[PDB]
Amino acid sequence: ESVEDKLELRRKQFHVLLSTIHELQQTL
Amino acid sequence: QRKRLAEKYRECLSNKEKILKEIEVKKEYLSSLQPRLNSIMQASLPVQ
Repeated sequence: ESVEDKLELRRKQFHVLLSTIHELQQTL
Repeated sequence: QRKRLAEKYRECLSNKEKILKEIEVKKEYLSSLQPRLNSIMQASLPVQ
């Protein structure tokens, strides 16, 4: 459960980074 | 005194030209780092 929570946190961080890259591509 | 005032005006014009060159360098650095960050994000998304 701890490993799954860490993997879900890494997946949410990667999704937040992809959303920030999409917002930067939309703003520029 | 007029020659010293002309030299001070030339130094002020050189400082203004250096400030304009720094502003142009910052604008070109932002314009280059925008596509550089886009390429870095496109490279990071394949690794992700």
